[PDB]
Amino acid sequence: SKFQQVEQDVKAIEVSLSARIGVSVLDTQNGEYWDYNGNQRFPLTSTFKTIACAKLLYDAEQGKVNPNSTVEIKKADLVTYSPVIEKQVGQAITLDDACFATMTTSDNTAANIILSAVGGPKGVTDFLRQIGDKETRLDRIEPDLNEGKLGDLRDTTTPKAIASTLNKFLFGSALSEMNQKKLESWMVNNQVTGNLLRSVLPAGWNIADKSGAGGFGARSITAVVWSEHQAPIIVSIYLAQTQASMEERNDAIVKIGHSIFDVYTS
Repeated sequence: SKFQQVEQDVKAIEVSLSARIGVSVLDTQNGEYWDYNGNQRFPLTSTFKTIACAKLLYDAEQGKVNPNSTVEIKKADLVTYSPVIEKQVGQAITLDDACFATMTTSDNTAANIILSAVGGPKGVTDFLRQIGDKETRLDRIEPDLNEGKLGDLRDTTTPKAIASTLNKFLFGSALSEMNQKKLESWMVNNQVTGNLLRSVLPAGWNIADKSGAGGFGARSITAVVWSEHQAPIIVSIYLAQTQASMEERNDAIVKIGHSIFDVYTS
């Protein structure tokens, strides 16, 4: 009953937005976990970016690639919504800076640059299987991976799978302490999620997050929140196949986030 209010809020949104919605909350401080449709499939959309950049750091540690190596930006590589890369045509960008761009602004060309350096969708999926994520899969690059059609298994995850994977990336030991901090900082420095969980974050708390939006109303956020008195809590919220406006989907995330935070501030 601890998450009773959260469950009620999710059920109300499910009805009002006639949507498929799933949530997973993992509390690393006491091993507690809760979910609603946590095993259901939803489109990753931009939430996959965190995994691709985690792989860049992991591959760098193994010596498979140099994160400081540069990649030439050609006008033909540009895809929809690439604020950082669109200003660097004809120039070279380091893989590390491409990850900074895609993690903090969600720049899509930057994400494709990272994917090309870490083995594409296939390399990313293989990496996920190695860390123990049996569900999440990446199959296409930007912009096609955002299609979000019902029943399509391509580019999907479950709320529980991605929350677990983020827990492992940031707090397990697959990545070095230095790289965990680097990945976490990229998420903390996200500039495009001010209207989601950040807008209801409790005073004194911290947050590292990455959100996404896509076809058929897909909307999501994967976040890690903590404070001086609360160890990391991983929150995964996904909506799919809804006609709801972006404002209504943001409203759903803010209401659910608020209730989740109340579980831990009350």
